[PDB]
Amino acid sequence: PIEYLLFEEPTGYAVFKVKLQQDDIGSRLKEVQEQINDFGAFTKLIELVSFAPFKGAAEALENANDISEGLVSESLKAILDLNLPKASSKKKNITLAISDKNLGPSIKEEFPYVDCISNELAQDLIRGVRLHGEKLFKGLQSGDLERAQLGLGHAYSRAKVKFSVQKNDNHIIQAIALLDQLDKDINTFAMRVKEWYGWHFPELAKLVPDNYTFAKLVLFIKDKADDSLHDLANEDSGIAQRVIDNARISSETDMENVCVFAQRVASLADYRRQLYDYLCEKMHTVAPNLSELIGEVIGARLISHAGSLTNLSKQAASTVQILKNKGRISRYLANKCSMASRIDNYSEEPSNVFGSVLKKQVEQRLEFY
Amino acid sequence: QVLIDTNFINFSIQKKVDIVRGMMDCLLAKCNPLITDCVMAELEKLGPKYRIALKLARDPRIKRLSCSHKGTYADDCLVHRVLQHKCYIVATNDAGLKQRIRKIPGIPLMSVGGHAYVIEKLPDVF
Amino acid sequence: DDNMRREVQRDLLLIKHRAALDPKRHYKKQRWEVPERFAIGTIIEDKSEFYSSR
Amino acid sequence: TREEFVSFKAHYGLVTGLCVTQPRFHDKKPDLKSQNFMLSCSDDKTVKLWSINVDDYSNKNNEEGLIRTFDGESAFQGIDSHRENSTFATGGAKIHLWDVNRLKPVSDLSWGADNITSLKFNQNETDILASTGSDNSIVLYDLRTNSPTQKIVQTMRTNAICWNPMEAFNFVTANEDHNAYYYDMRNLSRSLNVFKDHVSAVMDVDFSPTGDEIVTGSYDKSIRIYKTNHGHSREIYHTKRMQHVFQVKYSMDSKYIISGSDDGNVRLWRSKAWERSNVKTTREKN
Amino acid sequence: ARIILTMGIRSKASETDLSEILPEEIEERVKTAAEVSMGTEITQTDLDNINALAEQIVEFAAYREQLSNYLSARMKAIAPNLTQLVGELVGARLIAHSGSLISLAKSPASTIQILGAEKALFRALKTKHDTPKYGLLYHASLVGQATGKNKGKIARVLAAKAAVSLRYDALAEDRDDSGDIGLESRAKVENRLSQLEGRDLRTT
Amino acid sequence: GGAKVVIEPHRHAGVYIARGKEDLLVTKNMAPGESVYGEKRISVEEPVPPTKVEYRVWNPFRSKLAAGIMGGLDELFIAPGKKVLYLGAASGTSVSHVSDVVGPEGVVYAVEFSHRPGRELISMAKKRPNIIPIIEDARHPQKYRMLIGMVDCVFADVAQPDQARIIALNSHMFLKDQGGVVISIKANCIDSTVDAETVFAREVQKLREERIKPLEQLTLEPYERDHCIVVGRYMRSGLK
Amino acid sequence: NPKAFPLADAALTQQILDVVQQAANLRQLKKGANEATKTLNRGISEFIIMAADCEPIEILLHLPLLCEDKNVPYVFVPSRVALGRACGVSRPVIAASITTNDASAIKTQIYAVKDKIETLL
RNA sequence: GAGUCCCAUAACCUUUGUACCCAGUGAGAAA
RNA sequence: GCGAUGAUCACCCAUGGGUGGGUACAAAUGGCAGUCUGACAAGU
RNA sequence: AUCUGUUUGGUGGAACCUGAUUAGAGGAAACUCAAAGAGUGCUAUGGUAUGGUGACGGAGUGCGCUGGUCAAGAGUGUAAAAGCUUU
Ligand SMILES: [Zn+2]
Repeated sequence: PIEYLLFEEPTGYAVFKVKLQQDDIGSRLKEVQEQINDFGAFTKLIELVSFAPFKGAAEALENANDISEGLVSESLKAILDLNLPKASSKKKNITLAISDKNLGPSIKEEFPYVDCISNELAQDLIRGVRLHGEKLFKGLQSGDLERAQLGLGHAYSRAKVKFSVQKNDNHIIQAIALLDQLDKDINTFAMRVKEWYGWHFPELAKLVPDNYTFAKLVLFIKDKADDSLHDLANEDSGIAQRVIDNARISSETDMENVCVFAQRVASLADYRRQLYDYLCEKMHTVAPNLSELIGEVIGARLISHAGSLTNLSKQAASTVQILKNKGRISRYLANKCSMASRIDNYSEEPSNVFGSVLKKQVEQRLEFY
Repeated sequence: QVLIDTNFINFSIQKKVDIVRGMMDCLLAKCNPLITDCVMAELEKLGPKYRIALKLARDPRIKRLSCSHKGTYADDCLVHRVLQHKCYIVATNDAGLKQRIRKIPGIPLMSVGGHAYVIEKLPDVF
Repeated sequence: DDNMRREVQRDLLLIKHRAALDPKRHYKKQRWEVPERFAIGTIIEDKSEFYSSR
Repeated sequence: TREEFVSFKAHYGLVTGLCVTQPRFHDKKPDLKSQNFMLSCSDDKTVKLWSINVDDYSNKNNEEGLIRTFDGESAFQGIDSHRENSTFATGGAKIHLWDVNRLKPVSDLSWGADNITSLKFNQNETDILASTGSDNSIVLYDLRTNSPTQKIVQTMRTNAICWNPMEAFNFVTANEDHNAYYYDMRNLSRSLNVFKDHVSAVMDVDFSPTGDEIVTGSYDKSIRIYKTNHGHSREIYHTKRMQHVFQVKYSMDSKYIISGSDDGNVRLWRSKAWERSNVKTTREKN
Repeated sequence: ARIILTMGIRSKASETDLSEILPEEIEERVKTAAEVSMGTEITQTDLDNINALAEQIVEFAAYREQLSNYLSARMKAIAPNLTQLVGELVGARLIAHSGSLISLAKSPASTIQILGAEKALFRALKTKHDTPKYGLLYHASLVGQATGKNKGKIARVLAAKAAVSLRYDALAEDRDDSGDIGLESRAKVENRLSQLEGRDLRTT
Repeated sequence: GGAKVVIEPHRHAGVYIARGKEDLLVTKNMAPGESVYGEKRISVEEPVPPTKVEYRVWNPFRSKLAAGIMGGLDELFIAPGKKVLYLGAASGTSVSHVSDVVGPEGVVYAVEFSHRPGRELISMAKKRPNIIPIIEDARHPQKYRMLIGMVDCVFADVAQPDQARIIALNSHMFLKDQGGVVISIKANCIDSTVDAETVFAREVQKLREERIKPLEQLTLEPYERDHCIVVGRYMRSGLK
Repeated sequence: NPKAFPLADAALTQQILDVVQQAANLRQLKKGANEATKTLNRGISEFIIMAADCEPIEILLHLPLLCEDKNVPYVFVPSRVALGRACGVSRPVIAASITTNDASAIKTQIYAVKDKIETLL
């Protein structure tokens, strides 16, 4: 007698009622072993009486950990106390079929009138309801069971390994791989801005060569002016007002358009150095020893070209591409930097002190020469 | 480890050789003798004349394998499981099985000859 | 299509007659007729190791 | 799984009887959800009681064998346990009654000084014993009166008895002229059936738990299943490998038949040969 | 970008809704994927850079569509009959392909037909094969309306009328920037496209 | 290194051969644009313009399953729509190749017990969404019986002496009937007192005792000394 | 569980250090952390010994991940000074590796130590 | 009549300007 | 007051220059490199 | 080149010989008509079919049943116990 069946699953708990017992003595035979594959005969054995779904992925992860380490959770207590009849504790307990021989003791600790069975009969009843799944439940659950399985497997694994998204080096991979892209984008866009303003006067790109400073000053100068007080951010500003007096190049709609283009260049220019500050901060919280040793942008490009903090860590020290005496300080800094990246990757929440010591060692080595 | 068959057991009892002690002083090594379920089926099918042979094959020192096929043809089972794996000595006295086993290479063959066991295709016996 | 088979029709002949390109290479005996669906692709050696397969 | 929980070198001679118990100790409490109990008598003058670790419930988590050793002065030949109240009975040179607490027989219940070859307790009206003695005798005992009740002498020797589990006063004897006899306890002057189709001495008999058919293994190396109202064999099971079937039981499913032969093997059979054990849809069941 | 600027987080998505983005049928899919997902939970210090990138590419597309407005304006003020015939960005990459507007105007209509497909053209001339028929003019809306071999046919008639309108635009002096010659040429191409989409090679 | 190969479909579905002057076992790339363990890649331009899709070289000296494929196995059960339960997903080395052989419509459950390999498994399963990483001991399948349901093939690259019990437990829980059981047996890690043929014969006997019918074994000798792949199917009723 | 987890006790430590000294005499020992990771990614290594008391510990904890990837036994000796002294060099070493060789006169000893540290691990 | 949507919106070569060069090894080094 | 947490390992002058081979980036109204056909077709 | 005549590739397919097949060998079309095979899908669910032929149903009562608690009995144990067992 195997009277009830408890199937745990990511969407919730299910209590089934066993209608017909399968054979005990003929349980290894061919027809008994493939009646759990045929669905038309498995539905003669198993009937669903209850399904308590979870409150969400949080309670799903809680009950996944409790089922994993063999404990009865509160939702288990609720559904078992709803479904199982108040049998005696000394004479003919009610029989629940589980799949976990160390979850059984936790069930009898809470309900002493329940004896729990997980032997081969309960095992193949359980794998019958696992094999059929969504067909037994008659349509009563929200959410596809495999989609909840993907979510619960990823959540369980990240919990079990303590996956932190603060010390997640893919952020600094994508940050520096995007920062190089917008380096060349601000470069080519301000080159075209300088080209389109080159026939308004071709000396602003001679006095003010930096792309952002040129673009922000030409975003507000559109004419002659004189009144050269708020154009110092003043020898270069005085020379620029002198050149505006001696203007020596040649609209309205085109000039409005190149104003929109220079505003685009300014927006790219202050999204860069927001990103740079972000990745220096993320590099201090992800790789503090590397950034103490060779700097945040250099360590960022180092772990980008390595592919991950783990790949830079597990790489050999003689095979690190960092960027005579000048020839062998590269090798010294390489193997100290590999050491620092190993410290920084495999320590769990790192300090800065070993990056400090290795910086002291490499400055002692370079000052020795 | 040595796979026995039925005429090897019958010739062992007819020549008064113990199985594990005859194997040990033939090879000068520690032997594990194996009765497959088809060899055991053949000894049981031999009838009540061979009760002595059947309950000498029932011996805790003789371990026993579990063949998974239909029928009880021990020569087919021994040939298949020896040419699959080449980690077996075949102890037999059937002329046909002796010819099969000594035609497949790398398989030593043991047989009751005289008053003790002999071994042929094992090149390290002394 | 035949329009692309008429562009890669020569190196498929080279792969068919691999065995007589180098006098020291000596492949194992297959026939290798031209497969019905193929694709011509270029090896990306990455930016990790230099100078060896580069 | 067709595999032994445990084996036991129990005695030195033949283990001549064994049965199973739920031992009602009045100091300990029997743990029947994780231990099974079998006791067994042999010709080396011992009855031994063993416990078995059983994986059938997963409630718990253990000192398996030989919890006690009853001791007689002469050999034993049969044993059967009462289905309550800690009691069993052993036949041998004389038939004794025992309980699992005391290390000595409670009572000797022997008709005369003629030995006893077999024993069965009743299954309902559990206090009625029956026994086969080697003077071709079948004796009934009652345990209210703590005494024998009535015996009959037949032509040849009764090898075994089994009581009808559904009729409580009928039993079947299996004896050495090659047939079985269905007897009423209230009138032993006539058998109420004879099951005839064996050709050598019938070694063991057993009832279906439905009480509707019997199984009957004999010294010709074959077993036979009989409908209880007919008197000839409904079915014969044989095998070239099976020799001299000495023990037959009818499993509590009423669907399989366990036979123990004397080459060593214990074999399962279907009681209905053409019947498969899958669950059936209503079209194939109809 | 607009949806991650709107919500940010998955539980935030569970409490918010949106209809101005992601129209009316992907909402249940994003809500179900918000409820069950193999995705982690981000922090605020990198949600801030995610939001900065999202507003960055939103403003990028704003600049894209306003540059397209500028291109449409300069094109319909420089060569407006080509805009009325083949469209703004198609005529724009015609002019940008051939260099100057006068250098495109002094080219025959067959060149304006095959103008984009030079490598196919010159391989199909330097071995004796069949030349292309579409070129850069394949992405005109009229050739989009045609179907079969008559998109080669109206690529030809569209290049002829586009040569007419284009050299009118480049060589006129009393031009009015009003689309008149391009519009009558487009009416000619449209009723020609009608009369060769009305025929059918089946037999009725 | 910058050369050109021709990609050709293998006999096995989902895996390919790149013929050059040395031919390569090759799989499609599920996460295009990066390598996972430093293997080389092949980028084809298949024909809206054509798209650059790419392929990854499967290294038989760093993958027992690739050593089995290119030694010649009559039937892998890892197939392009299937579910594979990888046991002993020791890093993302072979699990990536099994993952993109199985494809976007199939699932690979990568079970591993150590934690730094688990961290690399999760960071690889981000860019390969068809990998469910399960950080748990495979000797107790009940501890993750809630996360996996009804796999089609089990692959076992565990290197423990209780291998056959681990394989049997995971198969009886999650494998379906007549599903695939691919085992990589390492003789020296099972036990080194006996020879390799003795331990392979014992492991095959253990599999058929746990009712997994072996179809095929391969020694995979030029890539690994004293290894084996045993391919069986989970018969569940009637190995006979 | 510490980071340097599968540490050996004193008898296993001295067995390990004796076979390390003999392999260092027989030119079968590659000593040092980056030589050890070089021979580990090359595949010529039978087991790696890390010392569990160097001044950082992640400096050699990079190696258990490599050993796990390639299924190589790894064991933690509790003295870098004694490990260097066994290696036969005049400095402490923090990691060493026994390279594979079949013309090696200590193959039985190396296999016995491999079995002991693998049943430990 | 007629091979572009399969990068003439491209590829390669040449020249001109800008920044560099001409990994493994594995116990020595210094006096 | 060392070290395995790593020692070590193209042409011309009495740190500095002269001359060029490869690397990337960008440019070129530099090159390859040359802008299809030409009178019928559809319907009744 | 009114030199050359080998190779590669296409076209062609005599004689002999070998193998297979034979109301000669095919091909194209489909919201065509039939004959069969394999796999997959679908709650595919009466272990003996509704709560009830006024012979019935509902309400209530009485008997029956379940669980824990307490008390009593009895066994066992013991100096006394305690404890444990009790269809
Ligand atoms: Zn066999």
